[PDB]
Amino acid sequence: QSALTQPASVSGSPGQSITISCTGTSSDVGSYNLVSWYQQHPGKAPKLMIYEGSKRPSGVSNRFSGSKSGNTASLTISGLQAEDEADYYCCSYAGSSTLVFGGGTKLTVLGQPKAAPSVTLFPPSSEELQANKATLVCLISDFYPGAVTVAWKADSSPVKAGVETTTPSKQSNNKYAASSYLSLTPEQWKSHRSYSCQVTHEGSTVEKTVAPT
Amino acid sequence: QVQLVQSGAEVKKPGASVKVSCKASGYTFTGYYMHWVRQAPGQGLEWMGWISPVSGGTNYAQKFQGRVTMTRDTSISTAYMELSRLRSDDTAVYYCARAPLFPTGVLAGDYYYYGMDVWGQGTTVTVSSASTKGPSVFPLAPSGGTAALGCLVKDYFPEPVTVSWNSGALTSGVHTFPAVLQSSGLYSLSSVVTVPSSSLGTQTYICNVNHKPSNTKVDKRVEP
Repeated sequence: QSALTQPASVSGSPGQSITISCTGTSSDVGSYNLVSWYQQHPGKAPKLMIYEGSKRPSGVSNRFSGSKSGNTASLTISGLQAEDEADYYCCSYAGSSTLVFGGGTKLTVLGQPKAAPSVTLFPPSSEELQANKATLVCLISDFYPGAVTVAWKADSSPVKAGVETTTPSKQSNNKYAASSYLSLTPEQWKSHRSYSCQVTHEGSTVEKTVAPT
Repeated sequence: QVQLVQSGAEVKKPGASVKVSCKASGYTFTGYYMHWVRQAPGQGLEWMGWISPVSGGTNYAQKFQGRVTMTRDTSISTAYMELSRLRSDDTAVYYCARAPLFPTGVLAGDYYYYGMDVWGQGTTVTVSSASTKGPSVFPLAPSGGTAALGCLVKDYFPEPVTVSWNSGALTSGVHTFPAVLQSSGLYSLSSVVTVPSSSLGTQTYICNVNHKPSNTKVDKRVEP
């Protein structure tokens, strides 16, 4: 059968309980007591937290519990701690000798302070220009929460072509980082008075400008 | 020392096939299903199928039918997963994980029935029409009391690239960014150092770029 349905995200504050839901159909979640739950931290393999709906593997915090009502299983986490921040997946035997995962839920634990991004913008190097190519590099770091939009401008004119932008990635200090690159002919670069990288984070924008000189 | 150890990262062209292996250590191989689960970049977990080590029987999600071949070799406690006619959306991390064949038995045991309690470390599989290519390395020259300089590692395939500064001597203020994947199929990354602007006229900064798949190793001096 098809994927199980989970909320895209849930959040709570340190010390609270939160509950994550997992809706299937009558022929899987509703027919078997075989739901398992997984916690996945960035770059790690999933970790089994609950199996058979409500049992915990040995060594797994009793703050984690499982339950079910009709076709919807639930993971409840009590006394939220910062390390509980992760993606959570439910999984069920689906019948037909098949298992199926839910789409996963990102659990964010609030209270982590907001931080505007630092933006550094580099013009194309004289080395690259002397090989008849041109790249602008906009580096974006130290922002939280981890979503930014990057727009580019030539003088004051929006620029969509030749823009490549990464998704944000957690850095070791738990803030986020991203980068954006604008490819240009050297002609295009030498002909406008300036280029700008504008980064928007939470409705506020930081802008850096460079100029052929 | 209970563990699953998977084979190393793979890079394949569309239409090829890939064979991932998974060696079990520290437990009775023949007592557990071996499940295979994959995860595309940024995406959720997706169950692929299971193999029984006792019989070699297997089942798999209907969308992998005729494309996935799971086998095992019980004498070396090793499971194998082969995905053929690869396509770019098969790019993902592939995991194996065990679950028990039985919900109980005469041996006492955990019997975490339908719970996947031990996982391999994952195998990265990259499917792309791009061809191996080393990067061009360009200096990003420095222009309140601190300055930023860096290196642009431009247009390479495949991952990974490693960057250090001054042969390892310099880590303070270094930020190496994750690569962007361009529409051309090639990657680009940047590494930036924040440095006291006073040191600029006196100390040297050299980024060391190493791209093993192309034999490219470059030490680029970055000056004012």
